[PDB]
Amino acid sequence: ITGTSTVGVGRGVLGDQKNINTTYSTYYYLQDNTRGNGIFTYDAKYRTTLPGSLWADADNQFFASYDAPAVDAHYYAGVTYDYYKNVHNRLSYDGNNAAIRSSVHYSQGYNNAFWNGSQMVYGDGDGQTFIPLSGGIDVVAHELTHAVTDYTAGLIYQNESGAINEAISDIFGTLVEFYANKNPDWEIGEDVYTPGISGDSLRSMSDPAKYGDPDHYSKRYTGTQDNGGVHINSGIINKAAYLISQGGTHYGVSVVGIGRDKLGKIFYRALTQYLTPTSNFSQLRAAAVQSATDLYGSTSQEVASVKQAFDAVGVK
Ligand SMILES: CC[C@H](C)CNC(=O)[C@H](CC(C)C)NP(=O)(O)CNC(=O)OCc1ccccc1
Ligand SMILES: [Ca+2]
Ligand SMILES: [Ca+2]
Ligand SMILES: [Ca+2]
Ligand SMILES: [Ca+2]
Ligand SMILES: [Zn+2]
Repeated sequence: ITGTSTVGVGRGVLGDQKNINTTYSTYYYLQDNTRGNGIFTYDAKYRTTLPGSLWADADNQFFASYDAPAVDAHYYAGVTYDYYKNVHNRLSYDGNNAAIRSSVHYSQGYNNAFWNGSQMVYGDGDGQTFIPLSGGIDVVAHELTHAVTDYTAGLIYQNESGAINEAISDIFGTLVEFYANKNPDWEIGEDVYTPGISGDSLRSMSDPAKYGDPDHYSKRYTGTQDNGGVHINSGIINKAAYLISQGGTHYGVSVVGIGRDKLGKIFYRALTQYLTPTSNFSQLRAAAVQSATDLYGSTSQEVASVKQAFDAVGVK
């Protein structure tokens, strides 16, 4: 909407206060004009029609319980935008400052979040498996990263390409979490998963097997559930990424860590220059090796570490 840029204040899902960029025209709207062609957050009002209505508020204060998922979807979309722009020189998900749209309060008791081809969508959870999912910065960045993937590599959402698609979202979700630097970790969704259970998470990148996800190609799922295991086999690539960054010895194979920033550069380049819609795990290894070669040189530690990590997870 046309209006003037304003700064509201509110509380997120976890009870933390933050400032949010809004737009004033009669109401204060969750419309951040400070980034690209805007970040827009919508109320789906417990229904499944999308996007719903652009979030309107009378006083620019967002401290109601109902406001919390909107505050976080809006704010964490901003952090994710900043990560891609500042770290990778990428302007929004399409590289041309496309407007970023999110809807919260999607459906009832909805234990998921997704990119629907055009926008991000967040359930509130059922209060048992999840609380409102936009409360996780890794979750928000995971969703926006699906848009990035769809505009770039275009990895088909099934089987190996789909597991790469998933891992890319977990990797960048995690790198954005580290970028914001509030309780960062290599776990996925810990801030919004299972409020009655401390210390767990939806997935682990550092040890995928702790939740039954494979950490080696020989343990990959080959059935038809979950689009051929896209949220399961992602563990193999998540583990490789974790090893590239942090190092470790895994099934007897030692990997020298090169740090998060270099992991991000290598995978961003692979995603945007080398991967295609049908890339499999072996082709991802080749893409990562070539990306590291471009960035650091064929004889570099970075290239050697990429090879070690994929060796460790059984991907040749
Ligand atoms: C394995 C269970 C979990 C909840 C699956 N969902 C997830 O891992 C994450 C959310 C996490 C980060 C909290 N959501 P996601 O974006 O991967 C859900 N994906 C999914 O809905 O795709 C299916 C889809 C939807 C719309 C258009 C085309 C395809
Ligand atoms: Ca208000
Ligand atoms: Ca965390
Ligand atoms: Ca996390
Ligand atoms: Ca929990
Ligand atoms: Zn996903």
